Amino acid sequence: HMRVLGLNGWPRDFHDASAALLVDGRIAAFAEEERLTRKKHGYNTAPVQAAAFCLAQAGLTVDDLDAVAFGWDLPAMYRERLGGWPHSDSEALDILLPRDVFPRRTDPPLHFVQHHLAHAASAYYFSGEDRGAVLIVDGQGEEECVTLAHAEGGKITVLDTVPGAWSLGFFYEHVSEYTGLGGDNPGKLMGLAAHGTTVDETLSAFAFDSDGYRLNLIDPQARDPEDWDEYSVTERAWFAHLERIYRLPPNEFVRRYDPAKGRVVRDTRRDPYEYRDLAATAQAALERAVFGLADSVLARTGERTLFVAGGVGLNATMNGKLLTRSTVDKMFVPPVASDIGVSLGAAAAVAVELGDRIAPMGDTAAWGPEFSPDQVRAALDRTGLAYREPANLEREVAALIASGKVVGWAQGRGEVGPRALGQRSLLGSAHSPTMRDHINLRVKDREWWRPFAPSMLRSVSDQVLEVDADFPYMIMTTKVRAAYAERLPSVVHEDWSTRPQTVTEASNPRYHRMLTELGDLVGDPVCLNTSFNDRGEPIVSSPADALLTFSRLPIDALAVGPYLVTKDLRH
Ligand SMILES: [Fe+2]
Ligand SMILES: [K+]
Ligand SMILES: [K+]
Repeated sequence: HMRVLGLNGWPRDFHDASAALLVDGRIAAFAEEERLTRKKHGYNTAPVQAAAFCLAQAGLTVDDLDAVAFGWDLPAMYRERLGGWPHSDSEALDILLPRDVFPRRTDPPLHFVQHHLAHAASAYYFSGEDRGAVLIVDGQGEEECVTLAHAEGGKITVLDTVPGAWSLGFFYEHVSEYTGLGGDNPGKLMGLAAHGTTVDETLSAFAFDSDGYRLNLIDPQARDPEDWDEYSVTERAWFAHLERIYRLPPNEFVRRYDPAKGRVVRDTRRDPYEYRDLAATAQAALERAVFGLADSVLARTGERTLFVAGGVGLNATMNGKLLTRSTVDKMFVPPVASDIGVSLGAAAAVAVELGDRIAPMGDTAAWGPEFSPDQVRAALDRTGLAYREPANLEREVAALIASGKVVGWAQGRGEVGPRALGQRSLLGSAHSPTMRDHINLRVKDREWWRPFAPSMLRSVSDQVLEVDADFPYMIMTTKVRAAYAERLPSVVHEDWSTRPQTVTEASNPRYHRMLTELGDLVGDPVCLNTSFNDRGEPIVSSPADALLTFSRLPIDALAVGPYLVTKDLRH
């Protein structure tokens, strides 16, 4: 047995803390720190809770680990940007895996994996493809924002990189911040982009070419001498530039006491929807730049399978377009394309180096904690709420969804990555022309313009989608076929695009069974599946998380383990 615990997250200026445990090339456990701490983005912390979960899940201690792997070359970052790496491996381990939580007789071997290699490994080794072109499009690794590489024979070989100051990831975040959506919410910008019109996709900054892009706006070697990434420098250049060329200045954040909430709340001075043309233009710029990069690495490596990772790899809209490009035959993008994935990627790189073969992710991201009926019942008993244990939970949930009710669904192992995939989901009718507004406005109290996406049986996706492939992660858009382009108004855009999850019976028997039951009711084993949370918290993880969220949102029912809780509608 090779047992490799991969980590991301550090107490200093870090985000997306996570931990992943590989046992014999298989993912035994994987969690994001935020889901456990309830603090979004897992900022400024070693993945203490995630790693503790991984070990508990696998019945291991640190002494059982062959290696600890970290998904950045942190010593290099310290030496380059901070004047030196002051920690011995043991001191680094004490910080990554504090001894009060992680008792140990001795130190496991500690590996620092170069950040983009970790990203790349998170795609390649888990894709189930033996070779392909690697495109890493990121905020920034230690120094580069882009890496082009060749994956083959179990090896990843870098062909080229692009320096941090030219980051497409930072660019997009800066635009997202500029619009008031926030640099921490690039996914919103992508959603907003669909509502805008693109004027000039260069934004008077990019020049596009067949291999990617240039950004003459910024010295490619520019560097923040007072930090260890170029975010601040790129932020300043982009904000100054955008204000010059775009009709609207930055959308400012407003902090005011709201007597209705009894607290100071953060709002935006302007409606971000006003910036929709900026959003559309940014999205078009990003796509175009990335098309060039992808074409380039595919041509250079002579592959037709594309692996994408890095934070920009979460741009599902861009991914769908990459997928239809004449230069691409197959694509794999892991659900953890962002920095949360570099724990797993670092683990894989190390495990591979130690001679293990890495198994394919296989159409599931359900690697987080799960809870037994007794554990769920314990959380239920805390609330004093009445509940039922349906003889056929999946059937009853199907009928609730069919009738236009919104159902919390907390089952099995929590998914990893930012998408709910039927382990921690809010479910609703894909067929309802009012469900979208209901969930945006009534349920999650958020922006009317946010899109929703469908889960569907893999066994019907051939008929529903124009492409007969697995879409296990909702990380890639595609188009529905004519026969379904009007049946599914809550989850299919005007232009027939959608960002689906396909579900196999093996990946998730209960969800699969539920979708099946729903199919007998509404014709199509397809439902709306959105994240189980709202805007203020990470996706719920524990049964207590689910009950808490259930109780503060006008959700109709909660299916948590074998139990069904419905809204206390008695007066
Ligand atoms: Fe990254
Ligand atoms: K294609
Ligand atoms: K009730």
